[PDB]
Amino acid sequence: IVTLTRFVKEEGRKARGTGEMTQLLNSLCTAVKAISTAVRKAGIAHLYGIAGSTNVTGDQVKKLDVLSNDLVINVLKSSFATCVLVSEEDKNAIIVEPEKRGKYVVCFDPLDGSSNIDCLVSIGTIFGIYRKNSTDEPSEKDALQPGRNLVAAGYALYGSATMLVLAMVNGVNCFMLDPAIGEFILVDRDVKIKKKGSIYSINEGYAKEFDPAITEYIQRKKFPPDNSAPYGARYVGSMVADVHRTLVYGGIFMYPANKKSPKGKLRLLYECNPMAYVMEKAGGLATTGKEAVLDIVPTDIHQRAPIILGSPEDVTELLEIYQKHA
Amino acid sequence: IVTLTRFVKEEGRKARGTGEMTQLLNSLCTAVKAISTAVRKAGIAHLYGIAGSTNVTGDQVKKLDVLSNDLVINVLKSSFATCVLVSEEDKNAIIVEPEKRGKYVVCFDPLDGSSNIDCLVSIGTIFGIYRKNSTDEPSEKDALQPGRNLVAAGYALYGSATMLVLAMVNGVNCFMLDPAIGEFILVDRDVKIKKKGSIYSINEGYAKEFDPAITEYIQRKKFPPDNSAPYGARYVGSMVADVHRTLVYGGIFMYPANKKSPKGKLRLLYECNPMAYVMEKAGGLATTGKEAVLDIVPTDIHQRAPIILGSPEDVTELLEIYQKHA
Amino acid sequence: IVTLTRFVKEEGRKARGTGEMTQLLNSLCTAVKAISTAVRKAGIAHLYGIAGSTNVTGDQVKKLDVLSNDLVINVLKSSFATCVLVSEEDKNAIIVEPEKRGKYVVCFDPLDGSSNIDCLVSIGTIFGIYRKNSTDEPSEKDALQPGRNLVAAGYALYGSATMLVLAMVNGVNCFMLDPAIGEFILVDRDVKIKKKGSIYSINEGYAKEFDPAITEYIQRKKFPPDNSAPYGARYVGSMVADVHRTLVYGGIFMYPANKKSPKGKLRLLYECNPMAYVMEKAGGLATTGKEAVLDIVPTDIHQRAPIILGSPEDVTELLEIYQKHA
Amino acid sequence: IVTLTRFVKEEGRKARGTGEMTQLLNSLCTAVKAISTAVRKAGIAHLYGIAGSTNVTGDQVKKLDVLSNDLVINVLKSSFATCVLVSEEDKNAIIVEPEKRGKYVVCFDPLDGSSNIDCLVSIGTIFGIYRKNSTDEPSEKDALQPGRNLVAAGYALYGSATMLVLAMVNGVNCFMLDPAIGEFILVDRDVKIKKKGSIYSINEGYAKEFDPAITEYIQRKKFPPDNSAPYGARYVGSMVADVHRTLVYGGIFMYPANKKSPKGKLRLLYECNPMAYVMEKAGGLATTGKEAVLDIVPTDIHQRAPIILGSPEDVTELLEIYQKHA
Ligand SMILES: Nc1ncnc2c1ncn2[C@@H]1O[C@H](COP(=O)(O)O)[C@@H](O)[C@H]1O
Ligand SMILES: Nc1ncnc2c1ncn2[C@@H]1O[C@H](COP(=O)(O)O)[C@@H](O)[C@H]1O
Ligand SMILES: Nc1ncnc2c1ncn2[C@@H]1O[C@H](COP(=O)(O)O)[C@@H](O)[C@H]1O
Ligand SMILES: Nc1ncnc2c1ncn2[C@@H]1O[C@H](COP(=O)(O)O)[C@@H](O)[C@H]1O
Ligand SMILES: O=P(O)(O)OC[C@H]1O[C@](O)(CO)[C@@H](O)[C@@H]1O
Ligand SMILES: O=P(O)(O)OC[C@H]1O[C@](O)(CO)[C@@H](O)[C@@H]1O
Ligand SMILES: O=P(O)(O)OC[C@H]1O[C@](O)(CO)[C@@H](O)[C@@H]1O
Ligand SMILES: O=P(O)(O)OC[C@H]1O[C@](O)(CO)[C@@H](O)[C@@H]1O
Ligand SMILES: [Mg+2]
Ligand SMILES: [Mg+2]
Ligand SMILES: [Mg+2]
Ligand SMILES: [Mg+2]
Ligand SMILES: [Mg+2]
Ligand SMILES: [Mg+2]
Ligand SMILES: [Mg+2]
Ligand SMILES: [Mg+2]
Ligand SMILES: [Mg+2]
Ligand SMILES: [Mg+2]
Ligand SMILES: [Mg+2]
Ligand SMILES: [Mg+2]
Repeated sequence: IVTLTRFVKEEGRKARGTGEMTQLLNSLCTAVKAISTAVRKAGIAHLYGIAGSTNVTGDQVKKLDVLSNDLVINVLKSSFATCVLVSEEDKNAIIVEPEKRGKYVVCFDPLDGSSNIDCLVSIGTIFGIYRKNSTDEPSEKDALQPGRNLVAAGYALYGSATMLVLAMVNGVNCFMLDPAIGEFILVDRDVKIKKKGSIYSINEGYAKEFDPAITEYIQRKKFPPDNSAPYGARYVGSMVADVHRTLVYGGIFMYPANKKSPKGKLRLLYECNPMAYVMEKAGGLATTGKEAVLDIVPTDIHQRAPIILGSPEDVTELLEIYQKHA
Repeated sequence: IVTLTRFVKEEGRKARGTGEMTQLLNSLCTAVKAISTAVRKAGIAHLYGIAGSTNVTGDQVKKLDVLSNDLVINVLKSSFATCVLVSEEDKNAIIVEPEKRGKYVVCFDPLDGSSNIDCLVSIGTIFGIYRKNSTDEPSEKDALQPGRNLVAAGYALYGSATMLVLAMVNGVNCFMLDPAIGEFILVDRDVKIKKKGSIYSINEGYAKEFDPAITEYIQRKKFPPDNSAPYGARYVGSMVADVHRTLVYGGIFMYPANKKSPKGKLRLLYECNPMAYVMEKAGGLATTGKEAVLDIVPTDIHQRAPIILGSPEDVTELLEIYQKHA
Repeated sequence: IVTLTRFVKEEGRKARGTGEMTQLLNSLCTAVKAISTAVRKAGIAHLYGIAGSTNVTGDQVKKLDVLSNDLVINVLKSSFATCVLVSEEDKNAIIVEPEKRGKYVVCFDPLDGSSNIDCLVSIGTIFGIYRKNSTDEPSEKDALQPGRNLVAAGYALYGSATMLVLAMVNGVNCFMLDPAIGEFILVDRDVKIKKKGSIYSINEGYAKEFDPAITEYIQRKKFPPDNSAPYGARYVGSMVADVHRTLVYGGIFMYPANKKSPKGKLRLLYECNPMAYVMEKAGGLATTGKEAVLDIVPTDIHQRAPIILGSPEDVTELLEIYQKHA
Repeated sequence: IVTLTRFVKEEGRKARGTGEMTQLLNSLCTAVKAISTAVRKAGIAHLYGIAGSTNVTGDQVKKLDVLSNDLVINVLKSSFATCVLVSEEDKNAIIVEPEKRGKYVVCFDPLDGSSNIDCLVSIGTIFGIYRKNSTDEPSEKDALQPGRNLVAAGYALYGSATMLVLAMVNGVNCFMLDPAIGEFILVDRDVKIKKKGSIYSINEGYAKEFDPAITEYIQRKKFPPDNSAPYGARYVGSMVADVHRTLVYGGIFMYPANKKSPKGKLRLLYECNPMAYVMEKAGGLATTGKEAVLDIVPTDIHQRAPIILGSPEDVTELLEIYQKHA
């Protein structure tokens, strides 16, 4: 019955919004559809395999990384709502030219999941939207804000279906793409994560490098102290994919710092922050183990951060272990 | 350039085949396309949520389980090539009626991945094809054969793309579905798995129940004895999904027996056997830890079995640990 | 390169428009896509065959007539831009409720071509947009304006491809629907009709009822006075279809009054007016034979009118014959 | 419920056929789907506009003409059922190479409707299938047979929907393409044309060149002798399109010889013959005005012929006028 487009427009009314934010969200979706479609046939269009350059964070980049980076920059440019872009794949910040310039700042991972592209596992797109407070000209700085300033955030999952997850001050709603008429249809409204769950998601290959808090916690998941049944384990290897299962199943997801990565591996602007926002707006929690992720003031558009999120009873348990070892 | 249909037909020539096996493979694909399509929009068509009955193996069944079971039975019936069907969801064997009866025996998991349906993670279809040796009437027995008698086997993956993996005596080929013209297009011909890999896939929540061989092996993956870097870890929760990554990445996949499941959890006819066939035809190995899976003579259409597969240097390593503890 | 959505938005800028007119045009397209899709498979979804009621103009109505009437009313309602609707299929005017009310008046033939639905010949949608001048409450009257007040007009053709033809004060542009990503892509910008053409389109079965001007004109088409080759003849039976060929080929289209239909058969609000607007904005002409169609002040939302349009040298020729017989 | 593929296979059984004819029909459909898809987006893929060469019959050829010619030759080649091809666009006959050679002879208009390509009006594909009687090597001669030897014939219509019309000795059935799963679904089984109808289809621009029989007949359509209401008139300009409306509506279609075209304009092998077969198998009639079309022995693969077909009471009426003037 309800399309995204109806929903967003109506929300926009309720908010009295002028319309900038709404064209912006519509430009984005269209971008997502464009990607879903490329993605569902990459091999036939021979989009697997690398393009060439490595990237600021040392990521080998491949043709899909680029193709989807471009659609997006380009669709945001032409939205006429954004003055500053931030891309996984882009070394410095993109300052939109004046004629198309607006007052929104959008950070994004055009394609998360690089590992799983070739083996056809779920992939996605991550984005965050901040509003330019400042009055100086639109420099890079304007994209250095703590997540708590996010006005909107979400991700697209290209899993067994394509889905858009969007979250704003009100709450979280899930829309699915009808491949048939090319429109997103709302399927879940105002979702909330379970208070406690059954699954722990973490890459255990790093067992060697984990700190003693994570180590203990994992142990506690596998040998419950109280005899309850033990937690099940899932790690896909795509954040968007693991985070999503966690939103709708409950449980907890983990990419904490390690001996060799004091700040963990995920990127704070365009990975960590959006997900923690979503998680919190759904009734989730999202910490580094020492601080809430949204409260970190960024000093590099490309910086990394530890991320632990999901059901709040589950997250809490780890935080207490963390303090214990303090 | 090359469609499935061209390929199969040509193979059929090279084989001098009469044509039964080829209509059979074509009936199947069509079934897969039918499913992919339902699947990419289940939520819009409201196919998430359960149907009602539990199943012989105690599986909660849900609407997609059924919808895809039916398309398939029905498309195989009408292939005119099969005399005996075996379904995850079907209590006893389906004996095809004479008028449509043929000489092939097909076992199948219409939908593997039940956990991940609601969270939109990759799902698939598994199948095996045996040829009826016997001359008695077509009873259930005829589907009790060791995998080594498989004439064809494979799976469909509904991941970020839909893909058909088919394997016959010659070798393994991968085809992808062009959503646009509704035909499968061959993308990889005569694939082979790497001899040794970087990833171990297993549900570690069972850490408590593993035997001492698996335990040691996991330990050896996380703390290499020789200082090489440690293996990475992936478990999606969909066999088809994990097995596929393993075929194209190398590495190893594991659902071994545990303290509470002496024979492991995966089903030998319609899960274990096809995958081990594929794996071996690709240059893989597939054991219970004590015997090759294909060599087990089945005595129940619905029986379970331990399954360890993937790169042969990787599989070997575990077998030696297994013998060690012998 | 350019989507509809980019185009319209940009036009809207150039026009300084507040945004109402632009959400309105976007709501409409979406409606068109919805229809194209139903239409390309009506038979499979069993949309051929009648619904039940006859209609104000005595039209037998059938399931597609309804299905597309509804999508449209509903998508216009929710546009939040329109206060008064006019439907082929609707007896009296639809007054939008206040909460969704806007300042646009849209008349429309949800589905033109009824004859050719069952035989799968081209069908289309016609629409006109007027802006409410008045300050009284939004009654029906507000949709009684001469075409010259149209702020926008066009049609969708579901021919061998789906196409959107839109025309505003600037000129005419053609967009095509990419079935694949579900977006309209501009293919022809700022089109203009040829000054004189080779084709006459008219239903000659009415030969008996034509007046002496049309009769003479047809004769002159078949036996040129100057020996030039004779004009070719096309009548599909779908106005949208015939009018479109005429825009891009040149020539002339005819549904003039007859002995038994003093005012011809096509409906002025939602058929005649949009087409004449398009035609004129493309450099065409559009007369009853006695007056320009756009200049007629309507007194019934459902009234009929003669319509002759196309290349201006061609139209002129008939007008002179018309005056001759004056 | 029923797909083409089920239908054809079953028919094939009833016929005891070996299977050649059935792979052949399946190869063809696939070709049709390929075309429908190109066609529904030609403009976006920029397939409008000419390729270059003129053709044996003096036809300006354009990119779609070629693209669809190729898919088809190629898909028939690889069917392994055909030894001799005949193309609108091909100067001499295509003799299939031995390795792929079979025993069927297929004549075809890869794309009928050239006029209406640019204006997006309905277009189609026409084909005829003959079986090679002869024992000499497969030369061109083998495609010179009277239509009565056709074992199968039909056309694809890319109208507001794509449809396959197939006719064999049994009768005629209509299938529609589900754009969504890419399979043809049977919608009308064993169709029959009305005995008498309301519509005459002919290009009246040739009024000057018609003979006295056609002239009188048209006159009789416009001024009934008995006062019945007069017939309506439709000519789209695409044979496939006009012929189809005639099959399902009744009436009559006309491209008779004229003063300047003693043998009319349509091509006997790949246009005239298939349509007359269909028409007759549906309970239709199909004459030149002097002889049945199917009974003409062809002497040039590219020859032309007059064609008059449709409801038998309607066709008869003209034949009597023809004899009258004898
Ligand atoms: N479509 C919308 N959905 C939710 N909030 C909106 C929308 N449009 C405007 N707003 C609210 O109004 C603010 C400014 O939007 P804008 O009017 O484009 O500047 C945003 O930060 C939103 O919180
Ligand atoms: N399309 C095909 N692809 C591969 N092998 C085939 C094919 N058709 C027939 N064969 C071989 O011939 C055997 C019998 O097939 P059939 O002729 O249908 O009984 C199969 O076990 C295949 O090994
Ligand atoms: N997207 C647009 N395209 C063309 N003209 C527009 C557009 N938006 C606004 N306008 C012009 O501004 C007028 C009022 O539009 P609105 O601002 O919605 O009331 C219309 O009559 C148009 O002529
Ligand atoms: N699928 C089919 N549908 C209708 N007739 C068929 C079919 N297959 C075979 N036949 C009949 O058998 C003849 C030879 O076909 P084949 O067995 O391929 O040589 C044809 O002329 C048909 O009349
Ligand atoms: O393989 P690793 O080191 O566990 O990291 C995987 C992570 O990296 C990412 O590809 C982002 O770079 C995520 O999608 C995923 O969660
Ligand atoms: O959650 P578990 O117990 O690890 O089992 C998951 C397995 O079960 C299955 O759903 C098959 O029943 C597989 O797809 C998957 O590998
Ligand atoms: O069959 P007639 O009387 O010529 O009218 C056909 C016309 O009627 C319509 O269906 C509109 O009612 C047009 O699409 C078409 O041009
Ligand atoms: O424009 P004409 O001379 O009437 O011929 C149109 C005919 O030519 C064709 O394009 C075939 O060449 C047919 O589709 C159509 O019926
Ligand atoms: Mg990267
Ligand atoms: Mg990325
Ligand atoms: Mg990423
Ligand atoms: Mg189950
Ligand atoms: Mg299953
Ligand atoms: Mg399973
Ligand atoms: Mg009507
Ligand atoms: Mg209508
Ligand atoms: Mg109409
Ligand atoms: Mg030609
Ligand atoms: Mg042609
Ligand atoms: Mg033709």
